[PDB]
Amino acid sequence: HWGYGKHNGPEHWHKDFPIAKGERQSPVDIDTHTAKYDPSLKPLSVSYDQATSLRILNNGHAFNVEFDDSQDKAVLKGGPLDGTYRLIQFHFHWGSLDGQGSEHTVDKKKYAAELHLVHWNTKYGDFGKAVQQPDGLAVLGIFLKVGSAKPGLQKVVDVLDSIKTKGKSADFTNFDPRGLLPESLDYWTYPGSLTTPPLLECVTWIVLKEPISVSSEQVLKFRKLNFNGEGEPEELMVDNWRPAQPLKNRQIKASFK
Ligand SMILES: [Zn+2]
Repeated sequence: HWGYGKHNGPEHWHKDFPIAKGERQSPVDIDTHTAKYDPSLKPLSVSYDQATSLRILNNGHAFNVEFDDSQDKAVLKGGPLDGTYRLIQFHFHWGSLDGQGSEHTVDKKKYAAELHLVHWNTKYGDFGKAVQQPDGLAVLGIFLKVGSAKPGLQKVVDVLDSIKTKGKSADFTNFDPRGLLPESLDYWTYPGSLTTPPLLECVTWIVLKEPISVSSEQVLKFRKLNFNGEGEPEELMVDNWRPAQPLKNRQIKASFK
């Protein structure tokens, strides 16, 4: 029964998931004045030309857009990674107000929201096996600021009314995640964790430096979702972000000078 409230939010998660106080927790603050440029880092390869979305789902904590990951179709490679990671889903974290919502922060700056594109290492065969490995997942994180609309987001925005409450899902085919990417693939990278329970330390994080812009109208539609199920007291799905966790014995490495 974890969530984002007073009584079940991030500060409580350690009770059911003790790794919440582990050595490689996410998100973190990205200090741009101490992250070092790493010339050994490679350009990120994002190959989403054959990505096939299936469906969108409200899970009571965010919504997930899902992909058919049965074929080698939508993959992330290069960057800091060895081998090939397959896209399984994306989701967002966002705020009640534009001044908060991101999980990672940049010199303590909070963005209005953050997109996570989740990929599993094909060497482990499926997602469930991958999350048991320190190099099992690669998550591409992209900041959202409020300004111009993102045309490529509008298809997601316009299905949310059909998945208002926890447990509702809808068919969601042919969505192109390339429409959610900024121009630059410059990134920061570090080893960390899932940012929701079970908080497993299985993620190579790749956080893009350039945010995308979405409109106030687009974010407002996110904020009309509900954490609760149909026929339960209404609690708006807002502030579904975990705050920055201690960096501990990690370095954040920059792909760019
Ligand atoms: Zn996430």
